[PDB]
This record gives sequence, structure tokens and C-alpha cells, in this order.
Amino acid sequence: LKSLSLIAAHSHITGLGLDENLQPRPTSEGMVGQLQARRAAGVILKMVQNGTIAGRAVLVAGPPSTGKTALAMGVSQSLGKDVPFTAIAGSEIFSLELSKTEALTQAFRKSIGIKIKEETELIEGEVVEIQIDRSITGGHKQGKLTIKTTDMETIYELGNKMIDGLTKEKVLAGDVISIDKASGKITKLGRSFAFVQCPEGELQKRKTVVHTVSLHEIDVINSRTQGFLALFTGDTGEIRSEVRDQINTKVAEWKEEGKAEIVPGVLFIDEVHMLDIECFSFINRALEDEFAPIVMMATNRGVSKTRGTNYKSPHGLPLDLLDRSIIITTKSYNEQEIKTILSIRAQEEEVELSSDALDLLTKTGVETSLRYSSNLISVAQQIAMKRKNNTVEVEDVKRAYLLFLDSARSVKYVQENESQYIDDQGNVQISIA
Amino acid sequence: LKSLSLIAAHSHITGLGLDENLQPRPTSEGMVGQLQARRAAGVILKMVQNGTIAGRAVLVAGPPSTGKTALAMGVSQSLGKDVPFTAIAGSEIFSLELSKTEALTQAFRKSIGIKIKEETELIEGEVVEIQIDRSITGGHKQGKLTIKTTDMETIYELGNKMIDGLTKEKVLAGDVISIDKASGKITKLGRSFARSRDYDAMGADTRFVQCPEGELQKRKTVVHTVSLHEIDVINSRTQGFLALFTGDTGEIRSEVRDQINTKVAEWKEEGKAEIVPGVLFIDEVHMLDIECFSFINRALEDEFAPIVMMATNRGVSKTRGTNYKSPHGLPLDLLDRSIIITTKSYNEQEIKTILSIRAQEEEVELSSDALDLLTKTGVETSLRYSSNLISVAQQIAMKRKNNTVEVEDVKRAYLLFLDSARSVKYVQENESQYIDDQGNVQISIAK
Amino acid sequence: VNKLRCDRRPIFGKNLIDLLTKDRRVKYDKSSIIDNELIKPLQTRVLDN
Amino acid sequence: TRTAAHTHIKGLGLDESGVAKRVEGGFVGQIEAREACGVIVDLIKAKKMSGRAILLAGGPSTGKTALALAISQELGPKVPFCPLVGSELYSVEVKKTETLMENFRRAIGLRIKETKEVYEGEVTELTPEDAENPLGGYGKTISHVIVGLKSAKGTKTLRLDPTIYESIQREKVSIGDVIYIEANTGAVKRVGRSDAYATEFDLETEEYVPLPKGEVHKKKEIVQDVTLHDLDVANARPQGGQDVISMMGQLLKPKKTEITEKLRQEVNKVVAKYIDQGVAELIPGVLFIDEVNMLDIEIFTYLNKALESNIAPVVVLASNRGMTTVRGTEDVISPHGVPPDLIDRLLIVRTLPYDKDEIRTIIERRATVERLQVESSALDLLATMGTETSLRYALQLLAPCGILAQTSNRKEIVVNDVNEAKLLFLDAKRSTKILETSANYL
Amino acid sequence: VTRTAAHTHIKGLGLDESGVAKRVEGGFVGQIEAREACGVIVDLIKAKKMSGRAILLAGGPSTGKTALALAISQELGPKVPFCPLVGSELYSVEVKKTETLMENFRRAIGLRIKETKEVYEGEVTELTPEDAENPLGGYGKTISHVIVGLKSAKGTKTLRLDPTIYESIQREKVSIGDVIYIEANTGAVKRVGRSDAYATEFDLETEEYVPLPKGEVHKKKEIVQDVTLHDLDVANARPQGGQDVISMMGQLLKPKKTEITEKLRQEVNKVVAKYIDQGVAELIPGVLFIDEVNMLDIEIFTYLNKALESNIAPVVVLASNRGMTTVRGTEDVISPHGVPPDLIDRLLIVRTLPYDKDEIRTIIERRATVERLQVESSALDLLATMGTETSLRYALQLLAPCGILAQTSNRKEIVVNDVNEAKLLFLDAKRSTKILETSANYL
Ligand SMILES: Nc1ncnc2c1ncn2[C@@H]1O[C@H](COP(=O)(O)OP(=O)(O)O)[C@@H](O)[C@H]1O
Ligand SMILES: Nc1ncnc2c1ncn2[C@@H]1O[C@H](COP(=O)(O)OP(=O)(O)O)[C@@H](O)[C@H]1O
Ligand SMILES: Nc1ncnc2c1ncn2[C@@H]1O[C@H](COP(=O)(O)OP(=O)(O)O)[C@@H](O)[C@H]1O
Ligand SMILES: Nc1ncnc2c1ncn2[C@@H]1O[C@H](COP(=O)(O)OP(=O)(O)O)[C@@H](O)[C@H]1O
Ligand SMILES: [Mg+2]
Ligand SMILES: [Mg+2]
Ligand SMILES: [Mg+2]
Repeated sequence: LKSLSLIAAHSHITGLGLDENLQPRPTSEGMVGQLQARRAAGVILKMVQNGTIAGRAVLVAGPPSTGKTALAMGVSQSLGKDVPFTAIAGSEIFSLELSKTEALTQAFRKSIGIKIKEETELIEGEVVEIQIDRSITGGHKQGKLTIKTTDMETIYELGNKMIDGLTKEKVLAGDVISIDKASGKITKLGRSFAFVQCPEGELQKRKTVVHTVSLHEIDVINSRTQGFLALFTGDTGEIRSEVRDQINTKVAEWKEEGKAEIVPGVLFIDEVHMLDIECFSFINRALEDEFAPIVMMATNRGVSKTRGTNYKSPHGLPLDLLDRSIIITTKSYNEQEIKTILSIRAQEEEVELSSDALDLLTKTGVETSLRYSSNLISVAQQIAMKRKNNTVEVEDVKRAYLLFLDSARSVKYVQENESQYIDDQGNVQISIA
Repeated sequence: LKSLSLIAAHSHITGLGLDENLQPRPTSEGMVGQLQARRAAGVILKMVQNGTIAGRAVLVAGPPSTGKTALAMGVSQSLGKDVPFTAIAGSEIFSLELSKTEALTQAFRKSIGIKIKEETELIEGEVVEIQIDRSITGGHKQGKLTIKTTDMETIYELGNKMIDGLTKEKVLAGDVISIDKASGKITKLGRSFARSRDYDAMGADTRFVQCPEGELQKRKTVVHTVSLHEIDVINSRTQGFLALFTGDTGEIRSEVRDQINTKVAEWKEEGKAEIVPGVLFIDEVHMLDIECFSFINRALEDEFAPIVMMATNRGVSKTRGTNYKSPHGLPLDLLDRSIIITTKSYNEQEIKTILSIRAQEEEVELSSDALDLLTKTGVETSLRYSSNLISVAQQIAMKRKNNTVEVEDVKRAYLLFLDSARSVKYVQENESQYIDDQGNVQISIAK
Repeated sequence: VNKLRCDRRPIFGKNLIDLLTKDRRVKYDKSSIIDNELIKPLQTRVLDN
Repeated sequence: TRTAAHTHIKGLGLDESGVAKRVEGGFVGQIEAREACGVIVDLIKAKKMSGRAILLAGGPSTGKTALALAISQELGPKVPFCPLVGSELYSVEVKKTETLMENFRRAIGLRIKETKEVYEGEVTELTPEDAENPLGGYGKTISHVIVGLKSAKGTKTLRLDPTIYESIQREKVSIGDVIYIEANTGAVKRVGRSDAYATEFDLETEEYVPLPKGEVHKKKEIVQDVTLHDLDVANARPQGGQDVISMMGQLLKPKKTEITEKLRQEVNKVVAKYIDQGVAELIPGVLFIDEVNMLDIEIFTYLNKALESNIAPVVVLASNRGMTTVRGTEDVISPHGVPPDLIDRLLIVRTLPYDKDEIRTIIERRATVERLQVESSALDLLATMGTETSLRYALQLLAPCGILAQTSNRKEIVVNDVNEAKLLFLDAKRSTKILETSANYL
Repeated sequence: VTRTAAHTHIKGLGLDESGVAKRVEGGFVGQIEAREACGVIVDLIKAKKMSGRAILLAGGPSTGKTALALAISQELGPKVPFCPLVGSELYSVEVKKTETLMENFRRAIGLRIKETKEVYEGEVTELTPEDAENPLGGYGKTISHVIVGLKSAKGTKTLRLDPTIYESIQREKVSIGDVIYIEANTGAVKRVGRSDAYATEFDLETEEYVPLPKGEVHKKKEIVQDVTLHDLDVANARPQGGQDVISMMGQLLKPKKTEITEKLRQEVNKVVAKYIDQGVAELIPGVLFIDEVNMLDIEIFTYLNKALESNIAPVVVLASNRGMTTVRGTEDVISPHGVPPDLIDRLLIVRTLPYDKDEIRTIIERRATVERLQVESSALDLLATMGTETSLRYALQLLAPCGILAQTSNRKEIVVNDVNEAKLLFLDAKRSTKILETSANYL
């Protein structure tokens, strides 16, 4: 129910928080401001929830300290369970054991999943007693027991393999167990009278079981007999393309038969400004396949040089990828919006702030970067904890301000002391006299 | 003497020429001159023999052929056996199998040693008769075996589990075996001498040893010297001892190293194992990657850091991996934590002693006038040069069959083999004949 | 046979078998723990899947 | 007693809820720096925030690393602290990204505590108890098994369910042998024979342990801590002696493999399951990267997305350099070598050079740990030399002056000894000045 | 019949006992200085006292450097190990170049091993087990000894064996009438095959047949085989022993080079250092030869400095052509011959002179005599002028095709018209560049 969780930057935001009309609310579901951005992201949200379209790319641009990464986080949160969501960094695709193109395809394979359902019978009931028949050095053994439930009291003989299972996990008359016929697995809900009541209903019931497996897993399983170990060990390379071409046909047949349904996922890539050109040239073609997960990116870089080429392309990506991709920009934050973000960060971290400390923190947060002002709010509580009261006061924020330096403040301090710091040329003065 | 007897660059240097007052002798212990540098090395020598300090670096500086390599080599000889020493090169730590960081970590690990002592209680003696009853009554009837030693003989009762253990590694008696006291392990040393005449051709397992002398069971302690690196390689693999000889380490994870450090800490607390501080010497460090420099800067501050000494003859020059030129060829951070020892070029008076002391090593008798020409050519050339001419002139004089090397043979030896300065001139005049950087060469002599 | 025995016998272990088991065996006890349920080795996952 | 450039640092040296003392824990000066780090110690002890990084910048020999060792001391031995260098990220086995992600998960530890009741002692005797079976039968029926236990200072008799006969048969214990019995889990364990039985046989291969001390019934608790990475390695690595996959483990070589995200999340699931029941306790640790200037821009990029992770711990950075070109990009210029986007996510802690009066106290405090004592006259030279040449030079000259003092048999350093040590060992500036006057290529 | 590639006409240096070089000897013409210079090298190699000494011979292209480097190897003899090496071969994908350099360094030196073995061989007449009626308490069932008779042409003998070496025979599935090989030292039994006289027993047979071994029964022999130290290291790294299923797959896997630790090398030097003290073994030095040393990286050049200072370092000879050029792996460094000056300081420099035209005319003559062909003198002069106008190695290449045109013209001797015809079909580099400069697409 709860994965290991600590206070994080993207913690507070849950869901995209859009109206049924798709218009954004001023403050909803942890997100504040950025109207056109959240709406344009919601169009993509209902676009994925439709699932009738494939092979589309979209880009989220902007300067630093935007929330485009937060926006995509809100799209992944509003996406909900049962929809696979894969987020990889741009520098992750580079690998020594695997090719960059092969790993790039491996990223496309993980995003789209497949659901398969099946029905398995189940017997759940209390035990009256157990009777086993064995012989010392005599081989064959014979078990018998008696299962009891409110409306049904019956007696079942024990098979050869049922004996080993009942001996593996201790079964008693007091203990209530539930066993599947086909699986043969023994499941103990707990202990009855020496705290669960006898199960209601019939002794034998049939319930459906659903299994969900990503395309990448099916791809790795069929490569080698030990290829199943490559799932957990993560060691696999140069998967045969013929295996993928066969898997696509088998999955298509599974869709036509109605046996297995596919769930389209979302692929998210962070820091796409640095990527090799072979990766882009492979993406251009790879987005046109029948199963292509919806791709959303993030680029905070302006006009710069693409890695692998000497020339400088606009936005940091070649124009071939900019063509088929859609560009969703972002804008800076108002002075009041920063105050709202800092306030909801205080609510997420559960830290009470004074009004004057909120105004001062908003001013020094507008002058400097926003993420820095969000960084001080966590230390303010620790500094105020020594004062033995729980509050954030302007004095404590000033002390935290002189203790921790802003980047722009450190730029000057480096520039005056440059003789003390190590120059790019290598010269440094370590002596005061 | 245990090492191979083939002569090396410097075979004459043994130990250092410092007294108990550390004042160097002008010619002693195989070396010559370099008084201040030798004393500065002896301070490091007592610094290692003390063992109370750790994590320090020292540098040896000088031009080529100044004695920097014969200096650190003299330190390893005076240091003696049982004190672990590691001499590598900066270019050797570049490997495709290991990363430079881990390859340098192993270079720091091999230098520091560990001495482990262990005591054993064993019962060793020759067997006379072994009786085991089976069908008389049954069920481990308590057979008895008689063990014989030269000065003592006793009879031992055998338990049921010992009855089962004696069946494996079957013993007919007439044999010398040893049984561990703690674990009851049975070990077969080999047959006695009376069994040698039974067969004309015998297997490869058989052998003959004398009957053990003295008491039947004894208490003996054994001492072992194992470096931390060997411990880490052994603990890293199921079988790591084969990985030692095959040379494939596998880039041991740094997680195991902390566990090994705790193990050594507990062994030192119990007093079973004491550590010997080692020495690490890296030759020609002027070529090294910057990542290795930073990792040396950090790795020198740990609890076990072997004393590091290095020699670099480069002046102010560009470091490998960066565009800028740092002085000495090393970053200023590595020079900040270090101590620099400078060596000065030899004079004429010292060179002739370095020559004759070399002829004593090559066992080549020289005339009084041969050292004059060899020294005169030794001043213009480098000291490391004429030392080869002292070797060739011995063969040229051997063709003339007469005793010591005559001066004329030295002149012929100098005439046949060109100096490094002359080849530059012969190349500069003949440039059209030799290949050029641009690739242009004139093969044909006809114009 | 004298030279045969003079050759065969001096076989010296470069380190030891007792040094291999001396630097391996752990002083710490077994300490039976629930960590056995926190491991689930790769071989068992083939059976559970 | 080994001392390398350290060990005179004991903790941060703070006081209770106040400004740091002038001199404590071998620290002199820089009260603001170790105070600001003092707040970071509280932030780490809070065990709440995640992926929060800080960077202390300053010139060389300003005490950058000693602060990280100090906070490492302040956290305690139980809190995991991983020393790491930026040069270690490059490995031939796996990509740098996987090594960085692995070191990121090496920081957080997990503690497990377990209380189990035990029954240990010798065996006085074993007798069955016959009772009537529920359904009539001719053969024997045993209701319970009686087991006596003898230990030092006490004795006890127990009654067990008849199902214990299978475990006792498995352990093959009969009489006069010390056993191991766990209360609720049950069965048995045979540690070894009792000590008084060694005399009955002159030669035996079974060891005899003494009777257990104290009561026969005991309750003890054992706490075991394991990091999440060490937990993941055991999950990914196969374990068996004779297994065919394990058979391929031998004769081949193990190499570090990139661990999938699915496995990490799967371990997080069971760790969360045990932390919900109260049996597990998750303590975040601290990662420390020295010389961050040596990191490529590809790692700096992965730190941006990595620090925003939920389980990401607190990582402290140190960069001595000033404005430099980031590795991997020739045109880009950023302070300290850290890209501005990454600088935006952290807090900078400045460091200042030490005063002359602080330097003299540094050397005089180093003398105590060095165990060497110096006069007042020779110390004043070490101060001026330390300020002119460099700080680490006067600290490096301490041992040679003591060895020369032992050659002169004097127990304390003298001005003549520090001058003689000055002539033998040269600092950087003198050597660089000698290189210019020599045409020998020196 | 016989193959000749730019070589095989040099049988050695051809030096007199006084060290003076003849005008022409052993397929070598001129170059008295360089010949006398290498003879002293051969003497130093025979002296065995010096180790790690190195001598560099550098000259222009086609000056006879390499041809002389083969002549010294011919002068040393087959017993002295000689390992040819090229700088471009030191780079390997499996292991770092350094381990390959140090590896060849140990491949140069070599060691001789002598050991005596005694073997009983012959046809098995009658073999019987002998069981002891005494139980002894140690075993349930065993044998005291096994007697196996052996038949040979010179005589027959009966042997008394232990049950283990008989168990080996039972593993070999030996039956009466089959020749066996039993060695006393290792105690190994090998079945050669069934005796030849028994072949007529069956019409069709799978087993091979061999004659009965000569010799009485027992034989005493020693083996003087010489083996390099590096071969002891490789045999030390990969064990051939054991029946384990792991060892089988270990034999199946391809050999992969690995970096050998210094400890193992030190142990091998210890056991060899003991065997040379017992007199059972004798160590001999050997010569390492590297061609195109200029192709080496500055890393290998630096490691050569530490490698030459080792005691086991063999004599190595270097040969380079180019003048002062930028050393590979260095940016602004310029050094003569493409070798760093610190290494040049260690070596000894020998210079190689070019060849006069009158010497070239004799070179073509000797190459023709070894080529066995027939050349007219009038065409010999033209071939000499041709060789002097273009290159020395071009006329030696011109001797080959003319022999074919002479056969098509049926003439036994080469004629001026034949070589004049051969010049038009085959061009040298100078003409190829001239025609290369003016053309449409890259000539
Ligand atoms: N609309 C928003 N609602 C809440 N938080 C926001 C919003 N926009 C930005 N943020 C804050 O910005 C911080 C990180 O900004 P981010 O988008 O990661 O910068 P970059 O675009 O450089 O990656 C997050 O901690 C988040 O709290
Ligand atoms: N103390 C000494 N006494 C005699 N000869 C020496 C001494 N030191 C060095 N040499 C000579 O110097 C040569 C080695 O110089 P080396 O230390 O290798 O210079 P570098 O290390 O600069 O290359 C040897 O041939 C040796 O004869
Ligand atoms: N407060 C202090 N008191 C005494 N010595 C100090 C103090 N701070 C630093 N040092 C000295 O500085 C050295 C560590 O310097 P370090 O921080 O590694 O330099 P850099 O900043 O270049 O990393 C230690 O050996 C220690 O003796
Ligand atoms: N002095 C000589 N006598 C006879 N043949 C020679 C002589 N010098 C060179 N050659 C011939 O020249 C050919 C090529 O010369 P080579 O030694 O390969 O030149 P390089 O040393 O530049 O490689 C060889 O096949 C050799 O037969
Ligand atoms: Mg971002
Ligand atoms: Mg050297
Ligand atoms: Mg530091």
C-alpha cells in the first residue's frame, strides 16, 4: 500500500487537478499556476486514456525552475494504477554492456503492457482434524482430513502430493487454510480459536485472477532458457530482432482472439538536451511502429550544440525530431505564486510559518531562485527547534540566510578571492603571506 | 643469491650508506655520493621502521640518470625481508580489465602486510596394529589401535564416530598417520620403509618417511605473512587463491573491504595478528591520469595508507588529461601534500668511482688509462652510456685474448657504436634519406 | 626409488589450505533471523514465478 | 596507534543548542562553517528529508574534508557513511550511471531487531507419556514427550507435544548432550556434546562444549543492520553449491551487472512490509563525494533526476576549484565545476583560510596526537614557515624533525633540527623555482 | 620445390675469427662496420653475463637493417631462443599492451630441463590378481599385489604391481595379448594397441595393430627438452589435471590471455633458481627483436625503462628508419627515430649506410643466383641502372617476372628486350605518382 517514502520535491503534487471541462483550477491537487501548461497536459492525459491513437511525441520546454518535470509527475500521478509509466534520464541510455539503440528500444518496450485474466477455483474452510497414514521405511503414505464451514461440513481424502504440502506448512484443526486445486498452494489466513471467524458462504468458490506483464518482459523471457534470470539480474544484450518481430505477431493474434488486452502506457524522458544523434535518428523511425508508447520529453536548454555534431541546432534537438513532436512551453512564476508554492511546501513538510517570515522568504525567494527558498524552509524548522518553540521567525530565516549561501552570492566571493581558489589554468595560492 | 644471478641495471647497490648517526659515507654499501638525498631517504627508512606514522607521501626529483631509481631501490634493500614492498610504474595501472581507480587501490593494498599466528594440537605417530570387531558382537565393538613413536608407544581406544572415520582413508597400519585433536581429522603421511621392497613399480601416492620422534601429541604454533590484498581476493571469491595466480581479480567491490577492515581490527584487538607497515614506490609518475591523481589525494588519508615515494624527471610540463601545464607534471594538490627530495648531477670525480665500482660488478679488469678516456667520454655523454661501453670493450678485448681492456679497444668500441648526440647530426645531414614526419622520403640515390 | 621419493615429497603449498579457511570462516554466530525472507535467492524466484 | 593526517578531529565540537565553541574536537576557527554543518547534523538526525544535497566550497588546505569526517563522527558508527571520490564513478565493468545509482543506495541502512525465547541445557532423560487415543486402537498412543534440561545453577523439566519426536529424530539427540530449543518456532538444534563426557574416550572426533551458563530458559534480543544495496546484491545473485546455474558460477567469472528497477522496487515492497509491522527500521545515511570537479557532465545530469527520488539520501559535496570548464563541455563555464542547474538544487557553505594564530594552534594541537613535544622557540618558526611555504608543509615536517631529534638523541625539537629538516625536504615553491634555473630538463 | 621471399640467401654475418668482416660473405655485401658491430653483440649474447642490455641499429629504408637482424639470429643458432616481434603486434584487445610486452620479454629467455624415466613396455602374457585371505580390518575386499607378465622381442619379464596401478590397467580395458606402456615415475599405464601377430585371428577388426616393442623389458632414458620460462608460466596458469566436470568445461572454453601477477613469476623464478643450484637445469638468455619501434606508444616506451632494469630482462635489439618525428601518444614532443630521449639514453646506436651502385649490381647478381635464373651481363647493367634510378628493392622485384616472359619466349637467358618489356607492364612508385597527379578521378 505504501512504498518507502520520504519528503521529496515532487511529493506534495498528486494528480493533475483539472476540471471536467479540462480548464485548470488556480490551486488544486498540489499544483498552483501554469494554466495553459496543465490544460495542454490534460489533453494528453485524456488522449492516453482514450488509447485509440499511437506513435505521437510531445515536448515540454521552458527555463529552469518551471515545474515541467513536476507537470509530467502530475500526469504520471493522474494516470493512475494499471497504466505503465517509464521515466529515464537522457544519460541512462548510454551503456557498456548494451548498445544505445538497443537500450533505446528496450525503453520503448517497457512502456506498453498486456493484461491476461484467468479463473481458478479456491477452497476455503476450517479443519476439524487431520489423519495421516505412514509406515517406517514403508513407502506409500495415506492422508485424510475433514474440512468445515458454516453451511458445509465434509471430508476429503489426501493425495500423494497433498501430503507433502500439508507437512511443509503445519496444519492444525484450529488453523483455517485456503487451498487452490490447480496451484496446490497452501494459504493460511491466520489463526482461529486457540482471530478470524469461520468463512461465510460455500466451501468451494471460483474467482478470477488477472496477470499483467510488460512487452519487455515477454521479449526477454523468450530469448534464452536462462533469459528469465535476465529479468531480475538485469543482464541481457543484443536481443534478436526476429524475436521481437515474432512477438509482435503473436501479441496481435492475442488481441484479435480477445484473450489478452493491451494497456497503452506513457514514456517520459528527462534531460533530453544531451543525447547522441544516433538515438534521435532511431527515434524518428521508431515512433512510426504500430505499438509506440506516447513520448513526452523535457528540455530546459536553449539554443546549443547537439552532442555528436559540431553545429548548433535550435532548442538542442535536430529539426527532424522537432517536426513530428509537439512543443508545449512554460512560463516563469509570479511573485505571489512563489509564496503559494512555499506555503504548500510548508503544508507538505508540515511546518508552520509566520506571516512576516513568509513575506520575507517570498521576497528573498523571488530575488533568488525558487528551489533555494524551498530549500531554506526545511532548515528553518531545525534551527527553530533549538528555540524549543515550533514557529518560523524572521530572525531564524536571517540566520539560515547567512549560514547557507546563494549561488549568485558565491559568484562574487569566488571572483574577489580568485587567488585562493584554483584557476582553470591550475594556479592556486595556498599561502596567506 | 636466491634471486636469479643475471646482472641488472644496478646490481651493485645494497642498502644505504648511512650510519647510526645517519651521516652518509662517500662510497659505501654499493652507492656513491648523493649525500643529502641519501640522508633524506634514511629519514624515511627509520620512518618506516618506526611504523607509528601512516598516510604520507614523498617525492624524489632530479634530471635523467641522476640516481633517482638507484635511490628508492637502495631503500628496499636496506629495508630487508618480511617487510612488504611494491614497486610499479604509472603506465602499468592503465588496464582494460580493471578500472584505474581500483587498479590503484590494489597498488595501495599490496604494500601493507599482516602477520597471523595460529597454534595447532595434533597427534602424529606410526601405527602398529588396528583391530575392529564386526560380527563378534556388533555395533562399534570398541576396537583399539596402537600408535608407535621412537621414544613413546601408547594404546588408544577408538570411539564409534572414530570407527566410522577410520574406514574412510583406509589404513592397513604399517603406516604413519596424524590425527587432528580438535576436529578428529585423519591424515595419512605415508608408508614406512619396510614396505618399500614389496613392489617393483608403485603408484604415485606412495612414499616413505621416518617415524616421528618425541612425544605423541604436541603443541606447536605456526606463523603466516599475508597481505591485506590477498585477504580481500580470497574473501571476494569462492576460490580466490586461483584468482591470485591467474591474475584476474574481477574488480572487488568496495563493500567487502570494510568488512575485511573490521576483521583485521578484531584480530588486532585479540592480539592474534599484528600489522607491518609497508612501502609503495611508483616509478615514472610524470605520466598519470588526473582521476588517479585525485584518487591518490583522497586515498592517502585513510587509516592504513602505505608510505608512498615517487620519482619524476619532467620539468614544468602539461599533465596528461588536461590542457594546462602544471609544474613538475603533477597537480598542485598532490604537491601540497608531499615532500620533495632533489638529486643533483654527479661530478667528474664521482663518475670514475661509479665506473670502477661497475667494472667490479661486471668483473672486468681495466687499465689505469681506460678510466681516463671512458670518464672523458662519460662527462660529455651521460653516465648511463659509457657503462655499456665498459661491457662491449670487454668483448672486443676478449677477441684480442689479452687480459685487461686496452685503450685502443675502447676507442674501437666508441667508434663502432654512436653516441646519442652524433646520431642527431648524422640524421640531420642525411635527412633526405630517412623518412620524414610528412612521410616524404627519397629512396633513389641517382639524381 | 630413492630419487623418486626425494622428488615426490617436497611439495610445498605456496600459502596453505589452513590459510584459506582461516581468513574465510566468520567469528560471528549464525543468528537465525527473518532475513531469510528478505533474501529470496534467484533460484527460488524461478520456482515461485 | 597509527595517525594519518587526521584523528585529532573528534566530532564537530558543538555545545547544547548554541553557538559552537572556539576550540573543541581539535577544531580551531571556522565557527560559522561547523555551525552550519551542525544544523545539517540535526537535519540528518530528523530522518525526514530526502535527496537534499549541500556543497562546501573553499580553497585548498582550508579544512574542507575534516568537516565531512567531523559530521561523519557526529552521526555515529550506526549511521551508514560512505566515503566516495568522483574518480571512482568510471568503471570498465558497468556504466557510470549504474555505479552512481548503486552508491546512492549504499548510503541508507536498515536495522532488524528480533527477540526469541530459548531453552538450552543438558539432557537428564527422555520419556514418552502414553494416553488413550481419540479413536480406539490397539497400538501405542503418546500424549506428550517429557524433556529434562540441566544448566549451571538450575534444572527444569518440560512437556512438549508429540510432534517433537520428528525434530528430535532429525537432530539425533538422545541423552547427556546439550541441545538448542526455540520456544514458539520449536524443533531442536544440537550444538555439541557436554564437557564431562570427554574423559570416557581417549580419542574422539566430536568436541565437547560446557553446559550453558545461567538459567535453562532465556530470553534475548539481537539487532542486525543491513544496507539496502547489500540486500539487493543477495537478491540478484544466485546461491547454491551444486546447482547448475551455480555450476556455471564456477569456471566463469562474476561481473557487476546493471540491476533493473523492477527488482529494486520489489525489495522496497518487502522492506516496506516489514517496516509497517514494526520489525524493521529505516535509517537514511550520508553519501560523500570528494573532488566533485572530476565528474563528467553525464553524471551531473543524472544527479538532477536522481536527487529528486523519494528514497534518495543526503549527499555532501566538496569542490575546491573556482570558475572552470565543466568536463565534457569546453565552452560552458560554471563556478566550482558544478553546472548551474545542479548548483540550483543545493546549498553552498563557504570556507575561509586560517589565521596565523590559528595555524600555530593547529601545529601545537597536532603535536599532542603526534606525541612529539616542541619548545616555544622552534614553534614560532613552524608558524612563519607554515604561513609562507604552506600549511601542510609545517605539518609534514613534524616527523622528520623528530627522527633527526632521535639521531641527536634529544627528546624535543630544536631550531637547528627544524632548519636541518628544512634543508632536506623542500616544498613546492622551492622546487618550482629550481626547475626554472636548470636546463637539464629537471 | 623451394620458396624464396626476399630472404634465405643470408646464411649469417660471415665474420672471421679476428672480427674483421670480409668484403662479401654469406649473401652479405659491404657494410663492414655494421657487421663488426653486430658480431660483438653475438659475443655478448654468448657471454651470458649481461642481461637487459639493448642495442639499437637505425638507418634508412632498404639499408639492410632487418636483413642483418635475421643474420644475427642465424649466427646464434637453433638452440638460442629468438622471438621476432613488431610494435603493431603489442596492441591486443584481450589484455593491456604492457602485459604483452612483459610477456614477450619472458618469452625471449629459455631454460633446459633434464630428468630420467624408467619404463616397462611389452605385450601382456598372463596377468593375475592376488587376493589376501587376511581381512586386516581395514577393507572388506582387496588385493595384496597384481602380477603382470610382459613380453618383448629381446626378452620377457614378470612384474609385481600394486592394486592401484592395476586399477589403471582395468580402466584401460587391457586384455591378454595387448601391448601396454607402464612408466615407473608417474605410474601411468597406456595401451598402445593389440599385437601384430594376433591380427589374423579375426576377419574384420576395429582395433589397430602394432608390432611388439624392441628392447629387453626395462629401459632407462633421460629427456633434455628445453622450455622457456613463459611456457612454464602459461602451463602454471592453466592446469591440465583433474577429472572434474568443471575442468572439462574449462578445457572447452577458449584460452583467454590474462595479466599474470608478479608473485607467480617470483615463485617460478624461485623453483628455477633452485633447480639451477642442483644442476638439474641450466638457464640460457635469449634475444628479443622489435621492428618499427616508432609505432609504440609513449606508455610502452616508459614501461620499457622499468622492464630493462629487471634482472631477467633479455637482450633486446631495436630497429627504426624515420628521422626526428613526433612520438606516438605525444602532442608536441619531437624526438629522433620516434623514440623518447630517456630510452635512447639507455640504448646503443648503430647506423646503417646506403649502398653504392656497383654494390647494387652485385646484389642483383646474387639474388639471381639464389633465384637460379639466368641473366645476361648486358641486361644486368641495365637492371643495375634501373635499380639505381628507382630503388634497390624494385630490381630484386624485377628479377621475378622476367623469368616468365623468358619461358614464353623459350629463351633460357634473360634478354634486354625481356626486361624492357617487363618495365611497361609494371611501374614503380615514382611513375605511379606522376600519372596519379594528372587524371580525371584519382588516376
Ligand atoms: N505548479 C507547481 N506546483 C507545485 N510545485 C511546483 C510547480 N511548479 C514548480 N514547482 C516546484 O519546482 C520544483 C522543481 O522544479 P523543476 O520543474 O524540477 O525544475 P526544472 O524544470 O529545472 O527541472 C519542485 O520542487 C516543485 O515543488
Ligand atoms: N649512488 C650511486 N652510485 C653509483 N651509481 C649510481 C648511483 N645512483 C645512480 N647510479 C647510476 O645511475 C644509473 C641509473 O640511473 P636512474 O636512477 O635510472 O636515472 P633516472 O631514474 O633519472 O632514469 C645506473 O646505471 C647507476 O650506475
Ligand atoms: N579546525 C582545524 N584544526 C586543526 N587542523 C585543521 C582544521 N581544519 C583543517 N585542518 C587540517 O587540514 C587538513 C585537511 O585539509 P583538507 O580539508 O583535506 O584540504 P582541502 O580543503 O584541500 O581538501 C588536516 O590534515 C587538518 O590537520
Ligand atoms: N648488404 C646486403 N647484402 C645483400 N642483400 C641486402 C643487403 N642489404 C639489404 N639487402 C636486401 O634488401 C632487402 C630488403 O632490405 P631490408 O633489410 O628489409 O630493409 P629495411 O632494413 O629497411 O627493412 C632484403 O631482402 C635483403 O636481401
Ligand atoms: Mg529537469
Ligand atoms: Mg627510474
Ligand atoms: Mg579533500
